[PDB]
Amino acid sequence: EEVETFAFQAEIAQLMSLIINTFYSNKEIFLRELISNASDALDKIRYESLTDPSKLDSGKELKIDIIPNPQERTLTLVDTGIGMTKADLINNLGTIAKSGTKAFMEALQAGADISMIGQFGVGFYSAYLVAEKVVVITKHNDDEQYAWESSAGGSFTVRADHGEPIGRGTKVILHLKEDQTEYLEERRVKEVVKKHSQFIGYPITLYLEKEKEKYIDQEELNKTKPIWTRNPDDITQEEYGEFYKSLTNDWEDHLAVKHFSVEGQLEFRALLFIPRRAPFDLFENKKKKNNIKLYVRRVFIMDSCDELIPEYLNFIRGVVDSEDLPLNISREMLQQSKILKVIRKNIVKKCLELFSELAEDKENYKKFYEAFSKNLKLGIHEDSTNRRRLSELLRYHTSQSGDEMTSLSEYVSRMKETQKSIYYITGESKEQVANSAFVERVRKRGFEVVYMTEPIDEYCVQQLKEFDGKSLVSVTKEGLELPEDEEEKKKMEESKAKFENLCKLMKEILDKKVEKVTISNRLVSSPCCIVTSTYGWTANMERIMKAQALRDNSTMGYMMAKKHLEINPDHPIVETLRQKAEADKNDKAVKDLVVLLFETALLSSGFSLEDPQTHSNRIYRMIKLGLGID
Amino acid sequence: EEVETFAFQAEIAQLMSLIINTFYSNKEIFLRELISNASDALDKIRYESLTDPSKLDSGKELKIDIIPNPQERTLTLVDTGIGMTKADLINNLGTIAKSGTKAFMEALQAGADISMIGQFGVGFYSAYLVAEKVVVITKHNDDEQYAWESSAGGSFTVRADHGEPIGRGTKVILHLKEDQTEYLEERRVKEVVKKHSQFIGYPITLYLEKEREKEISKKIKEKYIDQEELNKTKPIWTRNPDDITQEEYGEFYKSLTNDWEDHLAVKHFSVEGQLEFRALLFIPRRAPFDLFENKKKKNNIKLYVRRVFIMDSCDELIPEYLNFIRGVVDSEDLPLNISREMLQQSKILKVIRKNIVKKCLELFSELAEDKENYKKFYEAFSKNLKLGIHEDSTNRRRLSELLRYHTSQSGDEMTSLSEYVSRMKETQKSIYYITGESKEQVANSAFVERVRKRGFEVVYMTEPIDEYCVQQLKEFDGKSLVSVTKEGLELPEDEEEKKKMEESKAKFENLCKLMKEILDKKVEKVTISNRLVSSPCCIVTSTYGWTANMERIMKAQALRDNSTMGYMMAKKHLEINPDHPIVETLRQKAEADKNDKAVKDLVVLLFETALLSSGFSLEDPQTHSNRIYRMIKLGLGI
Amino acid sequence: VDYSVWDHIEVSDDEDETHPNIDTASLFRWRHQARVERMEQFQKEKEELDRGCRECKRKVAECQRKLKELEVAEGGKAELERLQAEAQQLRKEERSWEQKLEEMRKKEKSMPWNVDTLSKDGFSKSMVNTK
Amino acid sequence: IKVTLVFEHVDQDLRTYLDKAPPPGLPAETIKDLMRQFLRGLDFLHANCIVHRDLKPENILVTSGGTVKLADFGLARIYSYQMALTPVVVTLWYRAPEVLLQSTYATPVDMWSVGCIFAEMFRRKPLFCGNSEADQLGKIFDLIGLPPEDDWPRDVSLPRGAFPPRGPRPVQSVVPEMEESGAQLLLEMLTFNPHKRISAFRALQHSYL
Ligand SMILES: Nc1ncnc2c1ncn2[C@@H]1O[C@H](COP(=O)(O)OP(=O)(O)OP(=O)(O)O)[C@@H](O)[C@H]1O
Ligand SMILES: Nc1ncnc2c1ncn2[C@@H]1O[C@H](COP(=O)(O)OP(=O)(O)OP(=O)(O)O)[C@@H](O)[C@H]1O
Ligand SMILES: [Mg+2]
Ligand SMILES: [Mg+2]
Repeated sequence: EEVETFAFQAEIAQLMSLIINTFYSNKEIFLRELISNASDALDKIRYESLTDPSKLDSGKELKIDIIPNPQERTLTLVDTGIGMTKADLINNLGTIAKSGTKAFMEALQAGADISMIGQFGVGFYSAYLVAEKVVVITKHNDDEQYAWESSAGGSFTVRADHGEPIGRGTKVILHLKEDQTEYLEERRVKEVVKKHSQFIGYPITLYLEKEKEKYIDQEELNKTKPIWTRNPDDITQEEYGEFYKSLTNDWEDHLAVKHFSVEGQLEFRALLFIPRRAPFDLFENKKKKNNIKLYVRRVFIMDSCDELIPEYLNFIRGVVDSEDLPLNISREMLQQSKILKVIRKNIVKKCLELFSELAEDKENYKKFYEAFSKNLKLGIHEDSTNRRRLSELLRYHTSQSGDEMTSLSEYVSRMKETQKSIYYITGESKEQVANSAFVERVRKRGFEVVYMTEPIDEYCVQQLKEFDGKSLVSVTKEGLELPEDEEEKKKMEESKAKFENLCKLMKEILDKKVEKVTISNRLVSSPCCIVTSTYGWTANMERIMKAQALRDNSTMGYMMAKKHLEINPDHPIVETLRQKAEADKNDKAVKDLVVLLFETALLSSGFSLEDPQTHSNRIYRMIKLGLGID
Repeated sequence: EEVETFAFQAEIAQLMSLIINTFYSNKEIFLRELISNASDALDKIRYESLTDPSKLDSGKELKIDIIPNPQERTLTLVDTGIGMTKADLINNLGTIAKSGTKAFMEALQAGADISMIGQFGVGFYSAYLVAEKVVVITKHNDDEQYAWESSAGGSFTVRADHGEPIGRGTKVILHLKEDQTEYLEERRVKEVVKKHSQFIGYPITLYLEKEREKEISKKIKEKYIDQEELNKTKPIWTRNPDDITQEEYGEFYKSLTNDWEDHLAVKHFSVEGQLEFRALLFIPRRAPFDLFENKKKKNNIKLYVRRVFIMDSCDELIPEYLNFIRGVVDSEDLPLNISREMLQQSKILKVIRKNIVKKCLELFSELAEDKENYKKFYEAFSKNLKLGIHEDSTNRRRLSELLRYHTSQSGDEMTSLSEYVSRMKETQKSIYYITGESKEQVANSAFVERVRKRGFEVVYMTEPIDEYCVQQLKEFDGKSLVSVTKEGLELPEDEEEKKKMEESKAKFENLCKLMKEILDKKVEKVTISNRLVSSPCCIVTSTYGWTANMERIMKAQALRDNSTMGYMMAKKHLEINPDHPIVETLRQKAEADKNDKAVKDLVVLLFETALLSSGFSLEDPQTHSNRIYRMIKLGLGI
Repeated sequence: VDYSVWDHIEVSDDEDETHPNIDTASLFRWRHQARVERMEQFQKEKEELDRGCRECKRKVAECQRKLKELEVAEGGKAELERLQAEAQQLRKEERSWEQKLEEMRKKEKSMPWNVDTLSKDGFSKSMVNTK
Repeated sequence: IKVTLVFEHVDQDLRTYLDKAPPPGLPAETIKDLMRQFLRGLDFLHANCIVHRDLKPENILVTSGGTVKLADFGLARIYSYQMALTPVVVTLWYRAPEVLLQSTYATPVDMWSVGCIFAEMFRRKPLFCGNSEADQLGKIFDLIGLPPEDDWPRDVSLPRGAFPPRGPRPVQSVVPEMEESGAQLLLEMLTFNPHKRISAFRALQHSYL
């Protein structure tokens, strides 16, 4: 009438060309697809034999055989599966977007322990990405042996086969294109096998014309076995080690291993491994992030750890094998990447749990920490949500410790009943800060400090603003609060007045070298010291940031913290200077001494020296005076 | 046996679901594909009307309009294109892997200047990614108005003219899914079309409910928005370079990226080979604050095909050190895959990259002529240049000529190494340089004292990255580069003065020995060098390993605690100035009593101050200052 | 052939949905909070709707018992008719609570997927290779 | 030798910026940029339904490149560590009337807060300063104008109508270097009635910025 109805059509003449040109990118995957199908058929047999064992009379062995033939430049794949009937060849094999694997699985809705892949029904045609012509020969138990021949030219032919018999299953003959002979190479084949079929449940063999140049049955082609598929409670450590070594190729086994599985809309099993040693290229900027690989039904999909895991955890090796994901028409890519983010979140949670339990094992935790603490610290810097958890894993050297590190919580347990903050000091070395004037008074007060000797600690401590309700404070910054005896406080104020004009004089001398001159009881054995304002870079931060190749120099305008000169009233030098100021505040020699003291302090306080030459020149002059040179 | 012949079959019921469910990952391609089709239809008219003006008797104006309808949860795409016949709806639109663009591909033998976008005959069905139902109403001039209709339920229908005046092109009606209402939002629409229809030859407009003041006129604003602006930026590279001027060209740049200032420099690049393409390369006048934030995905160079955005993978299109050049690469000859989200055969991009790099270097060479702006360029991106030199060994031949440094003769003016070379003394067979923390540091270093006395020019280097550059750049214009901070600084000099130095070595032979003993495990070897003038001595680096500056950088910057390398690289020696008064005295003091600890302590002092002057951090700065304080107390009588 | 089941996954730490003028260090945490609050409010709503349904269910159930008693009562049929109307109202109320619960079911169906709904901790087993 | 990078976080608090900033008359053009940096951020936040009526000057980060970054989105996820004992009691000259009225968070609430901050930026000094919420409004009203109980929100805890009416004081002349267009945008943001204010998008897209 006013409307006509038509079924959708499909121009196979071009559809086919899309399939073998635009649907795929990589071409070596043709083996993946053929092998995948082979394993499906082997599972079909297995299932069927559960109901009728006599179906195995025509073959009791399940395997896949790869036989290259350079003499013809072809590749033969022998699949010992069920095989296809004449009808199946013309109904399934020759039909686009349709597979009997799906149909078989529909039959399996009655109940089965079968895990098959192949919901698209097109993968077969990927063979024409590499091969010029494909011949499929098969023998079903309920039918005769037939040959199926096509070059993908819009048609195919079928004829009963003759000569060599097939017990069951099918053979695929790849008349490889002339420029695709690279796939006849052992190495190339093995490369692809390792790339996409390491965990195929059935044995896959590779036949090579070797010593006598005869086809040698490489049975070990995919000898690696799945572990996460097994029951965790029945798996030994020895077995985990074997897997790990096989996975990573590291002659030394893992430090720790953990199972993880989830159930529901998302379902998967995973193995994560903590290595005993860090890799020499652990932080290489361009290193392929493939420490943890993603599999679906034990088929390699991708290894993009850039999204799958946090960068600070990018050392853990492992395998994630899911049951059902929304894969693209090209199985190389997964749709809805947010899924990977979900998976990531779950991975992180379990890694942190593992670390916690590893921490319980002190003897091995210290080994872990030694090797990977940088990553934990990186996490403090990078991850704003798990920082707290990560902070429990931190370990530092402290005043009351020897060469053994201690946690912040342990520090807290040793805090004084009037102590409200965590005292610490950063620097280049343990000895450096151990001998720093900044911790001398602190030690006199019976306080413990935290020593931070890695350059990355400046980034870490930046985020560690509070721990277990306790604040943190650097002894190198202005405003260091230590126990204040009221009697002392009075004496300090008296001292401030005593050295008031002295400080003013020093400031006049070094007006453009120091922001403020004042006394402070933070010092013990030093006459003075340069401290950093709470705002801006510390001496250590400054030094480190000024060693950054890609740093923007203009950022210093927001980070050049002010310098203040601390004075220690108890030194003979300081007292002498006071007396000398009284004698003559304009005494040049005294002024020169003041400058000397400053530069000496500045340098020894860990700050950049404006001119090492000039400083040393003054020294040389003093040396000459001692020598009587001039 | 008997050979039976069969044609391939296809399970369309499943195939259709594969098209929708598995071919695409990003539903933003929804509008892209719809628009792309519209532009093809418009090109069909252009050609037909070009050769036959009467083709426009039923309409001349060519454009693409998008009208959203929230009250229905539907979208309307108005294609003023050539339209389709009943037969075309049945044959083309209703068939998978069927496209009339190939009809024009073959038909347009005369239409060599016509270029349709893509050719798969599948993309149409991607509408169902977000749409529950699609209706297409069209009227090709050679037929009447029909309404194609389907919900992708295995079939489709065609209805007769319903009276809604459409005499050209087609109306695409999109019934959106309950959960796809985000595409009814102005913002969202603009976000998508901005990334996909940016360079459509025909103008795309939106018809949006105009945000307006309440219609109480008292006040009132216009009811609807005509968003023609979507195509305000036109293709530039498509025009002839010689006919392109900055008055329009610069406007493109500021439109290319949100930057309200003209570019620093540009280079049009035309390739007429197998990989025919054109490209515009732009250099910003200022580097971005995130320039080196390599955690962020790159997007400076974007790849378009037939003026349609495909990729932005700078990782392949350009090398990292050129990751500041922004631009457009446009080719019409590329083998994109079925999703059109990725180019097949990445080897293509490898070739393209090489060609791009070549021209980038040519641009830099062109800039070198404009001293003023070159300076500006150099300063803004000197780090990138230097990174390239470090990494890209192949193009160092060109990159090294772009380097500019301050020297002992040029002072405040930064100059070229080639200029340095052109003014080298007939004995000056090598390039002398020094690295350090800052200009005034190395400018007053003891290392460059004799060098200046010999009339030689010194290249001053101050960045950490400079310290990396010298690890790769070994020679320039046939002459090697020599650091004045390393031992064995063979300056050109009078052999007789060398003899005087050997005589001095004998004079201070015992002194050096003693000092070595004093500084056992502090310095590897104590010796004499005339590179020094005002200083009594100097800590120097070996011919290999890390320099004081290099250690400063590596030990602080590296995140890897490679203590093995630190160990191996930590080398240093002590040179003595035989003419210095202190040194002269030390000799005399050693002669008087080599066991005089006070002298020994003096030597230690000198050593530690020598480390300081050479940039070596002390193992215990506190004890250094303690000694100083002791000397102070001595002078004060304390 | 249908992956629509995964078209609505909400990830609170989705680093691909950020902004130059926003500090994601706290933004991600804001998202977390919002999600939690949404789950809380949702659950409360569901529980209150279920409570109301069950209350009206019991009320009409007791009224139905009483309707039988009033029918039996010698002249209680006058009160029966009054109660029948009241019981119908109680049933209609129950129904509307159920209709609201049906809307809650719809909300569950429309609910974005997250780590608390996509899956549960089916299995976990650590092991340290000590010795 | 391998190559790897690490970057420093920016702690340049707006408050610190303002402490480092120059006297009343802070370059309007610089502020225009900072305004649109802020408002652009808001559009994102409004698109993501981000609720944070507790956002104050100190929750605004000003980077070394002049970029405004927003953080700390409401009390629900902030101050989990040591904080102020008077986060609310402190003079809330940077909180919208709607906060002072004890209602909720909205686009106008957010913008009212920063509107005063924008004026603070020009003055290098808090635009308003009252004691209680009603007193704070008593200072706010002096600039934006005040009506009786006929232009007040429904959800008001303060004695609406007990606020003696008064005129506005041309924001252009009150706030240093406040160009009239900005004075209008600000006055709109400062306007008492939240429905007479301007959205972040509208202000962002205004030619003033
Ligand atoms: N070794 C085999 N034994 C028996 N039948 C096979 C074998 N290999 C392939 N087939 C048949 O080939 C047909 C075509 O399916 P094909 O493998 O192309 O789709 P699929 O690979 O199952 O789906 P996908 O494209 O997702 O891998 C199937 O119906 C299957 O029966
Ligand atoms: N708006 C339109 N106007 C005219 N023809 C159209 C329109 N949309 C679709 N078509 C028909 O669809 C055919 C091809 O469209 P489709 O996009 O599906 O394939 P393609 O554009 O050639 O390449 P791709 O499939 O990658 O988009 C056109 O030749 C035309 O017959
Ligand atoms: Mg298959
Ligand atoms: Mg199209």
